[PDB]
Amino acid sequence: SKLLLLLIILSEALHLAILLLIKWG
Amino acid sequence: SKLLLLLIILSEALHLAILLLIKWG
Amino acid sequence: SKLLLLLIILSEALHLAILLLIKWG
Amino acid sequence: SKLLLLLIILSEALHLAILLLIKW
Amino acid sequence: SKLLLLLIILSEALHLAILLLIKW
Amino acid sequence: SKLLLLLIILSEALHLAILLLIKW
Amino acid sequence: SKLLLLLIILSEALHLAILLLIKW
Amino acid sequence: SKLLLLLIILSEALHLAILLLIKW
Ligand SMILES: [Zn+2]
Repeated sequence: SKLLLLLIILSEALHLAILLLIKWG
Repeated sequence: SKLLLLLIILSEALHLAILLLIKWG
Repeated sequence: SKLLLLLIILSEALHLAILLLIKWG
Repeated sequence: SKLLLLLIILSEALHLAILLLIKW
Repeated sequence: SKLLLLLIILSEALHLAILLLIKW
Repeated sequence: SKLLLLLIILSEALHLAILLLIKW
Repeated sequence: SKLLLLLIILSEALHLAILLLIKW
Repeated sequence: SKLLLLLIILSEALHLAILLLIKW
């Protein structure tokens, strides 16, 4: 119920960790 | 100012990581 | 066991993604 | 159970520290 | 005013450091 | 290259934090 | 054991964040 | 500026404080 807010934040981060990684790669 | 946006997430993540670490256990 | 098993997976993904983002970025 | 109150404070201070570090 | 907020939090840590250091 | 010393430490912070979320 | 590791990890994060904030 | 001036102290203070807590 609240934990998924942790995973949302990790997903949302991984997406943009990679999204950046296309501007580099 | 790209990965600052990325970093902020990691902070916000760690915020909940710890906040959930004090309540549960 | 539900989102907990999903959380470990997610996190490890992110560790790799960051470790990568170090190497290339 | 008291240490964590330190740690959570540091994290809280870390995001504020970068939240305005972006601005520059 | 956005900065002030940082120091205040930053201070709260110190006390929790020393108050934890004095205790044990 | 300056702001990459955060991410390493932040990535290592979070990982441990989450690793320890498991342990508890 | 690890609850120390974070603090150490987390200090040298906040340290650098703040250091960089001052320098820039 | 002076708030900035002040800020340098606190943080580095906190670093040493922590450094101690780590130490002992
Ligand atoms: Zn997305």
